Parts: sequence; C-alpha cells; structure tokens
Amino acid sequence: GLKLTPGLWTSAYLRKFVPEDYHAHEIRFYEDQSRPPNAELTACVITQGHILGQLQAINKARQEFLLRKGRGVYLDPQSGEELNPIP
Amino acid sequence: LRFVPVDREDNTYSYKVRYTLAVGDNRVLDMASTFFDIRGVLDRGPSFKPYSGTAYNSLAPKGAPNTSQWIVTTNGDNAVTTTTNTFGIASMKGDNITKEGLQIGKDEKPIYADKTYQPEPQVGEESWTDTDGTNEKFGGRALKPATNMKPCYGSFARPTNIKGGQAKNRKVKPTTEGGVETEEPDIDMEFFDGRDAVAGALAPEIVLYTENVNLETPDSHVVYKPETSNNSHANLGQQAMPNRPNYIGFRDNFVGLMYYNSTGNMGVLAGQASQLNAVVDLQDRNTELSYQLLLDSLGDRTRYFSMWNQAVDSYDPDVRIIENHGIEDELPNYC
Amino acid sequence: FPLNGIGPGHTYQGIKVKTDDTNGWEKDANVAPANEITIGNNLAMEINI
Amino acid sequence: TELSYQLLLDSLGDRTRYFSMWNQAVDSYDPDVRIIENHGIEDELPNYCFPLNGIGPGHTYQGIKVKTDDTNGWEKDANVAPANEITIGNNLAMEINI
Amino acid sequence: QANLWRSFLYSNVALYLPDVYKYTPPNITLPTNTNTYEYMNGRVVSPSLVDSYINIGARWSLDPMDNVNPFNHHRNAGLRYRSMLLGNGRYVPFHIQVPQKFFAVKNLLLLPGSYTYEWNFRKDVNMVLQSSLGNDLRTDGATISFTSINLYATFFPMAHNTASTLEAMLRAANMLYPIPANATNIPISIPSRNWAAFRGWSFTRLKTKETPSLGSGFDPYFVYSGSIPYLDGTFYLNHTFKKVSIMFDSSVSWSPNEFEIKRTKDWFLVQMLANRMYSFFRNFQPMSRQVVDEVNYTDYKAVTLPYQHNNSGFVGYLAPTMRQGEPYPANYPYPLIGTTAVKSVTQKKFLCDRTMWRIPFALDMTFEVDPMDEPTLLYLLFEV
Amino acid sequence: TKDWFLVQMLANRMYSFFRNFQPMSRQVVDEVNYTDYKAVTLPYQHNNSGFVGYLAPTMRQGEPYPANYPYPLIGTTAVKSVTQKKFLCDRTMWRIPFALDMT
Amino acid sequence: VDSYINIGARWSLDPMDNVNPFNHHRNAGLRYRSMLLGNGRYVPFHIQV
Repeated sequence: GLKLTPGLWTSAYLRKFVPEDYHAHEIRFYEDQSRPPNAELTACVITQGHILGQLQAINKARQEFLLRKGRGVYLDPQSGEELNPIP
Repeated sequence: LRFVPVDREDNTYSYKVRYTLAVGDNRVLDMASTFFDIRGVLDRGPSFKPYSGTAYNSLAPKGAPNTSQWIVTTNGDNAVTTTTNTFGIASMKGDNITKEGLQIGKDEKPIYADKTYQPEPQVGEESWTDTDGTNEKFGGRALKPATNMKPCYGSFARPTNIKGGQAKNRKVKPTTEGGVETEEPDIDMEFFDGRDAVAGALAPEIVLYTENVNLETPDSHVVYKPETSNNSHANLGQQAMPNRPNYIGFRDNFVGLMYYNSTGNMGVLAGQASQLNAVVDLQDRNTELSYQLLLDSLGDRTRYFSMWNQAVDSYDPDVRIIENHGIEDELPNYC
Repeated sequence: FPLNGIGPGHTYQGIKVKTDDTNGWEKDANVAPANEITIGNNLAMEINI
Repeated sequence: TELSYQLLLDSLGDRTRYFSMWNQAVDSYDPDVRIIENHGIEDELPNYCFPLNGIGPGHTYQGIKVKTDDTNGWEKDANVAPANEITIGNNLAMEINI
Repeated sequence: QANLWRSFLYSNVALYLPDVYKYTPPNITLPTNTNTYEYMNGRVVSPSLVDSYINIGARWSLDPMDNVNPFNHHRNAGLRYRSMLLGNGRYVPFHIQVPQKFFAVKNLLLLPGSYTYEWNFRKDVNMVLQSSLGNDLRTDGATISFTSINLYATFFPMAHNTASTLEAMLRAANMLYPIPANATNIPISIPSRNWAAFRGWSFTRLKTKETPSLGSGFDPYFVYSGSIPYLDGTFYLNHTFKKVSIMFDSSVSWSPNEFEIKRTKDWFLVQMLANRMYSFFRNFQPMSRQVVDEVNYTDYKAVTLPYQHNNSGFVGYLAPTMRQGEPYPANYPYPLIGTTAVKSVTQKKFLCDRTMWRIPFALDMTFEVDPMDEPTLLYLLFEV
Repeated sequence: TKDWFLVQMLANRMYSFFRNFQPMSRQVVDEVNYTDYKAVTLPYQHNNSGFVGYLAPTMRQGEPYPANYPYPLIGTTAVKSVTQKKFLCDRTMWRIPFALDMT
Repeated sequence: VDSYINIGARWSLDPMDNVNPFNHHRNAGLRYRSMLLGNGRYVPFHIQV
C-alpha cells in the first residue's frame, strides 16, 4: 500500500500533545499573547520538510498538467500544430 | 520519454496495446501525468449532414417538378403503350427549327444546337416586354421517362462531359458484324406543333431534347407521394423536404475511447516478475463520471479561461423553455 | 414562383419527321394528343422582404 | 512618422486599457464577412402567398332545391341569387423561400 | 413574420418530438429499424402540433418535450464545435492526445520493478463518436481505424534516501436498478456492506436505451450514439421524482425517513444544504402558466387533436402538404384574455438537469416516479 | 511551417501576432483519384436554373433542371476528398530577429 | 457566391484574400467618422490635431 490513509494521520494528530506551552496556572490563550510559541510547530507524521516540499511540487505539477491537457487536444493531422490551443 | 509498444493486436472490437516500464531508481513514476498519442482515420457514415436545408436548387418551389415524361399503358383489347406525355418548359429562343434541330447561330449553313449540352438550361429569354411576334420557335431539354421523377428541390445530376452536359452514355450500339459495342450519348429530339393544327400544314414549333441523367437527391427526401407507380402524371406534384442536420464528432473529453471499468478487458501495471495487477479496474466505480466531476471541481483555479468549456454539451435556452410574445404583424406585405 | 414552377401554358401535340425525304410533318401516334408545355419564362411576382 | 505614431499609440494601450471606446475609429471589418461560415438555412417548410380574398377566381353558380314532389329531380330556385361565386378545390398560391 | 416564427418553431421543436406524434407518409416505405437515419428522417410531423399560438404569453416548456434529451439537438454548441474541429467531410484523418483517467482519480506512483502496462481501446463507433440525432452509427456505416498509438510519460527525481524514508515511515459504489414501463413504485434493497463510509448518496433516473451495458467487450444491444448521461453527467430526468422513503433503520443526520419531492420547500432546503456547472441553483428553473379551468367553465368541450382546426385553408392539414381547406373561424385555443375571457387555473412545474439528488448523512427504500412509456433505470451513487 | 510560427512568437496588442493569425481547413473533391471527375468551367455551371437571373441580376429565366455544381462531399453517394489548408494574418508585420543580399 | 459556397466549413473565398478587407462599408471606424461629420454632402468641420 504505502498510501497515507485518513485513519493514520488522524491517529497521529490525536495522539500528539506538547507537554510544554500548556500553561495550567492561569488563562493564557496563546495567539492572543504577542509572544512566540514555546516549541516550534511540526507536523504529526511527516517530519522532514524537504520531502514535504517534494510532495507539494509533484502535486502542483500534477494539477498543472491536468489543466494543460485535461480535455485532450486536437492537433492538425498533416502538420503538427494544436487546433484548440489554450494559453 | 516516448514509448513505442511491444505488442499490438487489432481485434474486431478492441485495439490492445502492451508496454514495458523501467525501474524508477532514484526516481518515481508520476503515472497520472501520462498521456497517449493517437493517429488514425475516421469515416462518419452516410448520415453526416453538417448543415441545415438543401444545397441544390434551394430556390425551387418545393412541389415544382423537373421537365419530365411518362408513359400511359392504356390497357384494353388494343392496348396503346405509346402515350409518352411531356410537361415542362422551352426557353431557348431560335430563328427556325428543322430536322437538324433548333437554330442558334447563322454564319449560310446555319449552326444547329449541339445536343451534348445545348440548349443550356441556364440560358433563357430575358424579356417580359418581348412582343417579338411572327413565329416564336422555342427549345429546351426535358427528362426521359426512364429516370425517376423527383422535385427540382435538392435534385442533382453529376456532369458527364466537360461542357456541362448531364446525359448518360448509352451502352447499346449494335453493329452488323459481331465486333464490339459502342457508347453514344443518350439524347434525342422530340417535336411538337399544336393541338389545333390541321393535318395539312404541320411544322415544328417546340424542339425538346430528351436524355437520361444520374438523378439523385443527396440531401432531401419525399414527404408527399400521391401514387405508387413511378413516373406518373399525379407524381408531378410530389413534395420534398430537406434532410435533417446531423453533426458527428468525438465526445466531451474523449469519453469512451478507453476501457475503464471493463472486467473482461482490463489492464495491469504489475512487475515483470510480480503477477499482481496494480490496476483494480472493476465496475464498482464509474471512472469517466469521476473525471467529469473532477474537472468541474478544478474550475476554481481555471476561472480565467473563458473558453475553458467550449466542448461541453449545451442547449439553446430558448428552445427548451419557449417565450411566445407574438409577432409584430400589424401591416400586410403584398407581392 | 407558382407551385408547379410554371404558370399556365398551352396544349401541344407530337409530330415526327416523315419516313419519306419530303420536308413535311405528320401527326404522330406515339405521343399523347395533348401536352402541356409552357413558352418562355414563368409568371412571377416580386416582393421587397 | 505616421506609422511610428500608430505603433506608439498602440503601445500606450497598457495605461489606457480602461477606455473601452479607446479605439472607436480604428479601421476594422466584420469578422464573418472575411471568413464565411455556411451552415445552411432552416427552410423545412414552404411559405405561400395567397390572393387578397383568400381565393383565386371561380365560377358562377345558381341555386337548386329538392322538389316538393318525391321525384328525384331538381328545379331552379328563386330564393337564391342567379349568380354565386364559389371556388372549386384549393386556392391559387405561389411559394417563396424567405 | 408569422412564417419566420413558424419555421423556427418547426425546425427547432417539432422535428425533435417523440416518435409517437409523427407518422409515415403513404406510398413511401421506410426501414423497419427505428434507430436508423432513414427512419428518423422519413417520418413527417404535422406542422400544427406546435403552432404560433402555443401557450401564448408565458414561459412554458412543452409537455411532450420534458422527457426528451435536450442535449441531442443540432443547436448543441459543443457537439457542433467538435464536428467542425474534425472538418466538413465524411472522411477525415485525426491526430489526438488523450489523458489517462484511472490514475487521474487514483494517483499512483511506481518505485523500481520494471513493470508492464497494457491498455485496451474501443473501435465501437457508438461509444467513441456522437450524433445530434442519436441514430445507431454502427449500422449506418461509420467506422474508426487507428494507425499508431504511443505513450508519453514524465518521471521526476527523488532521492533514494527519501524513498527509503517513506517506505519505512508508513509501514464509491455504483448500482443500477430496473424500472418497468409505466411503473410508479420501486422498492429496492441495498446489499449489506460496511455501514461506515456512508457519507451521503446520490441518485437520478436514466433510460435503458441510453445507459450502455458496460462490463463486456462490446454490447450488441447498444443501438444509440447520442448523449450518455451515465458517462458525461448530462442527466435530465430529475423532475420525474415524487417521494423517497427509507425504512425505519436509524441513520446519522448530516435523519428523516420520507422526503417529499413534489406534491415542497423541504426538498429545496435539503438540496441547498447538500451544497459550478453540475450544481443545484444553476440548473433549477420553475415555471407558472394560466390555463383554462376544466370543471368550472360550464361550456367547455375538450376537442381532440385531430378535430382542432386553426389557420384552416392556409396550411397543410395534418401534413407538411400544400394549401388545403377553407377559411373558417378557429376553435383552438380558448381565449384566456379579452372581453370574453374564460375562467382560469394556475399550473406549476420545474426543470432541473445536468444535476443529481444528494440525500445528506440491509437498507430498504421505496421510490416514487412519474410514469414513463419506456424502461428506465434508477442510478445510485453510494459515496464511500 | 512550425519554424516560422516559433520565430514570430519569439519576436514577440492590436498590431501583434496571435491576435490576427487565423488558420483554416476544408475538405474538397479529390482531383486525380475520383475517376468520373470533370471540371466544368464557371459559364457552364447551372444551379437554381430557371429561378434566378442567368449570369446577370436579371429576372427569372431558364428551365428547372437538376444542378451539376457542387459535388456532394457527403451523403450516400459521397466523392473522394482531400484536405486543404490556408491562413490569414493581417494588420501585422513580419519581424526577423537579430552589402547584405536577400532573395 | 451562392448559398452553397463551401457548405459546412470556415473558408474565406479564394478571390477575396487579395482584396483590402478594410475598404468595406461594414468598416465600423469609417462609418463612425462619417457619421461624426454629419449626414450631408456639405459640412463644416472644427477639429484639433
């Protein structure tokens, strides 16, 4: 398989909890304070950002190709120009 | 990478193609980026009419018949099967008519009309204020009683000679030596004088060339056919209506050209030594409709392409829902 | 144009070249006694649409 | 100079892309005249012209009534005018493809 | 003006009516096949069925027309665009490029292995081509033929380290139901599957003559080449639904048992809550018309179509034939306006097309449908 | 030729390429394969005969008769066909990128 | 140029290709200017160039 199923990501998201940045003494409501977070924000399952960048790149190329040739294109039989080119 | 297939079999209803892929070492294969490249020949059938209304004799009244002839059996004890009536026009002016035919040009040795093309149907006297008087010899050309009667509307007869004539080549020319047969244009000469003419002085008054043509109606049909017998008098009034338009082409997003969800004919993306079909092409999911909805969803990004949807099926909104507000016909319109 | 493509006309008969060399014409029997054959162009009325 | 001016004005379109009537004088042609798309005419039906009275000419007829006797014979009538116009069959017409 | 209006109505509505309203001219013989071009052409439809007076003064689609595929028309812009794109002749060579779809919705990627990839294509003309009329192109004489197909693929770099990281790191159903002719009830039973993933289902009505028996190599009984709503989403028989009832088994709510389609604001709300081109509120269209009252107008007499005469003497009678008849006052229609108006009642109907129904969320249902004169199918899209 | 298309695009409004370029394609009767072809000159082509002025905007003249032009490219008696291609570019100019002699 | 000219296709007439399309009476700009001057043979003009 090796397919990132909804079920696995949700389990990773649920299990995770940062012990720090959880102020149990008073009401703080981070994102109302003008201070940085105690720990850097990281994804649940994926850790290295390089791989995430690559996956984003392949997804973007996928989408752009699908837009470029989704309909399929008619091109002249004798010559080789596109009869319905979209810019 | 281009990829010429390894094996191809062109069965009766399918065109199977098989490939072989290469290991993705330090690389991985974006499959959805793949796209085919087809080149072939298409025949759209005899029911391809990319236009409304006829293309031949569009101006002709829809009941007007060509200048044709028919034969009446007149059954009886003494049958007379040589009636051979005619109905038509004679518009080619001439000075006189003789055995040769209509006279067109005098040089005397007058030149008589060539039977292959003349009298050209196009050419007719252009005068309503003519009042020429004297003897108005006239000529024309009509259709023989072998060609099927059809209305002028949408009537075609392929040209047989460079000069515009339409006569067929008679395949019969018997000779008294055995030998071989010969081809002659199938054209004749019929003469008419007048109903009240007295037997004493009968002279030609209307020449009329008669021939057979490959009459056909490529873009029309018959809506009123009085009598069953071909080439009858009542049949002169048969009506014609143009063939219905019928545009043929490919489908929206080349639907149907692949074999998605075909259990009998599926594909496999398995390894050379795996025997595990990675393409579970079953009928549970309707791939083409999934594609259609996916493309529709992708409109968000592609809201700029105004011709993004120049192929999707649509209808004229006014045809489906009709708004009848009458016609501004206050005045008359005279002829 | 009229419905038949032609206006009215006149009834004509059929005549054939005499089997003799004589330059005279005789009534024919292989053609009907009456034939409708208009002479000249056809009646019409024009309108500016 | 004049062609330089023309190209210069064309180049200045960038700023003046808002004026929709910016180019209401430049020469142009009807696109359909230059390139013709012939798809026929929807002439399925005919289009007749009828005389002004709805009828062509006709013939003058008289009136006749069943005889008071059982005899299957007809006599001239006096309660109907001597001459009556009554056409026979359909009416004269001429068709045009509008 | 009258002639132009009548010609438009004829050429754009009358010729496309169902075949029950046409007739075969005397003295002419037409093929016995009802899906061939010769037959669809020879039949002649009386020009008086849709005349200049049809529903004068209101927006109202013709009653016969509602159950006719609007997309099988010669004013179909897309079909005409495609047919022009191929050319203007009967024989044309084609150069085309087509995208692979199975992996467009599955989105597969391949690591090493030296795989084999084989795919089949269609030569059945009906499914590959299209026609405005929809006449069986197979028997008409249309053919297709290929010369060379080549595959274009695009690989991309990715470090073996990334692939190893991934490898060590991660260590909808379609159902078609019958509907006999002139049916009104339809009790169905869903096969028992995993109750989960029931994230709502859709449904619409199709025709047996239009849905192809997908799941073989070639369906000999597919004798139509028009619009296949089962494959291009051009559904049009959505207004023929009356009521859908689920059995008492409990269901998660986005959870009623019966929904009224048309007797209702409730369905409008449900469809809106379920919510482009294939979407509600872009294809929904209500209409309202005033018509002669049947039971209150005392001097009412419903004349059958053969005995209604309007424009008598100045049109072909029950045939596109030359002038015939005599002038005389007409009897149809009844004047709804004027100094001699008749009593009136109000009618209401709606058309929704290129769309689908979406119910929010062994299961048993019962469907209600307005009766139809040909077999139909109940399409169900259980999203999972 | 695709080469010229590329050159003109690389050289790159109202007076610009890609706004005035228009290709066209038509099917026409084949000349050398259709065995029963005969090219009738314009003066001897008759269509709508009898219901139009002959070679002149003149009143009705002639007699009804089947036409000879054009040849049916469609139908049950279609003729063989060939493909023609042409383009129109206007309100524009050619631009070659960069004693000199040319031809 | 009859009703059947190149039936069913987009094709500019062969004679017409070598004729200035801008010398036409459907020229929108020229008609705009001619209207701007008026609808008579004699007209006075006030202009800025």
